[PDB]
Amino acid sequence: EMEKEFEQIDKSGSWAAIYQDIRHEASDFPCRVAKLPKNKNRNRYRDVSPFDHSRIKLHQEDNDYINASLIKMEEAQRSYILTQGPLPNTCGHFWEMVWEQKSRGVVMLNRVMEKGSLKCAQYWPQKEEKEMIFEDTNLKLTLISEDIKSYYTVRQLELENLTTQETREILHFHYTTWPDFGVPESPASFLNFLFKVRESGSLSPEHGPVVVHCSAGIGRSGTFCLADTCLLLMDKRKDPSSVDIKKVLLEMRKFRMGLIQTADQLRFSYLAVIEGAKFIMGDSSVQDQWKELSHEDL
Ligand SMILES: O=C(O)C(=O)Nc1ccc(C[C@@H](c2nc3ccccc3o2)S(=O)(=O)Nc2ccc(F)cc2)cc1
Repeated sequence: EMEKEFEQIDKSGSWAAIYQDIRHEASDFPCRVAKLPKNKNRNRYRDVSPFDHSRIKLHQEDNDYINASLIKMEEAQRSYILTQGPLPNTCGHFWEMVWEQKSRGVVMLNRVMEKGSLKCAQYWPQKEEKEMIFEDTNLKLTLISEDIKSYYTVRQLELENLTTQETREILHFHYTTWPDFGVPESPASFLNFLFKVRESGSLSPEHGPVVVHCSAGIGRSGTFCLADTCLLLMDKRKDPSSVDIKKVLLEMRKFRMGLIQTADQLRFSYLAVIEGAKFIMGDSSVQDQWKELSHEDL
């Protein structure tokens, strides 16, 4: 039990310090490409960059940069692409990357407007009849349906490569109630949503890595990937005792900087893992209780 560890860290009020040690221990690799001057206007934040070694390269000879990273969790045998919320000029790049990388699911953890600021471009069509064409990457996107729920929406989209005319279905999971630099309202609303993503098949190895983003692709994206991988590792071994959360977070930060932005987000990660563990160890009925506690209807 990371449970014991959780009570001791709480009991002695020391998340700030435990989170600070992750920060000082975390990895540091270069981001030369992200920092090229031709890429300035492809980055949302000056100080949030993909390492060169783990960046996703677009397949066009023009300029292959995008602010995204392949988090390849070897032992857990899942991968995720974490990326900033796209920008008015980089939405073509975004869906280029989804196409080239054979992603089936995009997980969006932020709202387009937060705290009065435009934190993400409006990169998917809000109405079936108003589809989008990205001239630059020669792709078309169209909203097929949506299922709107109290704190999250699930869209089904169709992505077409206009060159070849092949079409794919992309599922879009939008958590709408998670403040920037914040935590979800409970472990339950969080897990209910993670489980809906899992249940979609989007995270299968038959598919490319799921794309996860928030505004910068590190705080909230961090939090969600970390819990998913920890659950998964615990699931693989059917052994809570042997998942070390901080060390998994450190493994993740080898592929992208800054994953998990606050001590509270770290603490929440733990709660979410501890809570999810129940389902993974065979109490199936905990899933239904999360649907209830989360209040996904009205
Ligand atoms: O959508 C999200 O959930 C999200 O993750 N958002 C988000 C993340 C990071 C930042 C920027 C900050 C930052 N950028 C870093 C890059 C790597 C790791 C952490 C980072 O935090 S900062 O650099 O501007 N602040 C700072 C830098 C240095 C200091 F000494 C104090 C303070 C802004 C929004």
